[PDB]
Amino acid sequence: MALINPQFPYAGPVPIPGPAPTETMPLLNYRVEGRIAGIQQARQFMPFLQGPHREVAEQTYYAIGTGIQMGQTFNQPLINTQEG
Amino acid sequence: ILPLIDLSTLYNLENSAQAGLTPNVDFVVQYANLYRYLSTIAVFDNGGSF
Repeated sequence: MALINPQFPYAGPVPIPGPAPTETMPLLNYRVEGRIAGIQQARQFMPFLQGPHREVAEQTYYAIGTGIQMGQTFNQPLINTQEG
Repeated sequence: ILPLIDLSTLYNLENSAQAGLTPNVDFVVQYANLYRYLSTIAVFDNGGSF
C-alpha cells in the first residue's frame, strides 16, 4: 500500500543473475518397502498389576457356634406368705 | 439370653518391642489396622538404663 512518488517513480523489476535453475528443483525421494522387524511376543511380564486395588480394608467375619447349653442350680426365692 | 456382639468381641492386651531409634528425629510406631485402641504404654529401654 505504498504511495507512488510522481517526482521519482521507478519501473518494474529487471532481470538479474540467477541461481542455476536445476539446483532449485529437488528430487522426489524414492521410498523403499519396510517392515516392523521380528516376531512379537504375545504377552509381557509387567512390573505392575493390571487390576484394581482397595483404598481401605474392611473387617471380615465368620460365624461360630457356642456349645451345648446346660442347666443350672438357681438360688430359689422364698414363699410369698405375705412377707414380700 | 446372651449379648452376641459382646461375647464375640475380644478385649486384648498385646505387647511388642520396636527398635531403630536415632537422636533428635521422630520415631513413629504405627497403630495397627482395624483395632479399637484404648491405651498405649511405652517403655523407653535406653540400653539397660531408664
